Amino acid sequence: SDTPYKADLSRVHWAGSNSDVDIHLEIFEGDVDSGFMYNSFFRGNSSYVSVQDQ
Amino acid sequence: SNQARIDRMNTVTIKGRTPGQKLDRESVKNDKLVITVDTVTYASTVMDWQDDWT
Repeated sequence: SDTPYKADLSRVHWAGSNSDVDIHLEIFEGDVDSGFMYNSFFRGNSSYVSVQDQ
Repeated sequence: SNQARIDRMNTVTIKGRTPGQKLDRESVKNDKLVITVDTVTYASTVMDWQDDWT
């Protein structure tokens, strides 16, 4: 239930006297969560009149 | 600069003399004229985008 080399392992990003402290780096790839999107259904078809600048 | 200068001067006088008398001598006088600019004149007008769009 146990293998040799167990007390002599080298652990790269584990620090401390006995290599217990984690020092690893976080990996980020852009994804962000802010809130659900919404699509309007009245805007698609209706009566429209343009008054801009008159 | 903000100043300009001009010079001014006086004239002489005629006198009379007879034998044995000394000749009098008269000193001309000087001054100056200076003009300065201090005040700005302007006209300004402002409008709002909400009123511009209509």
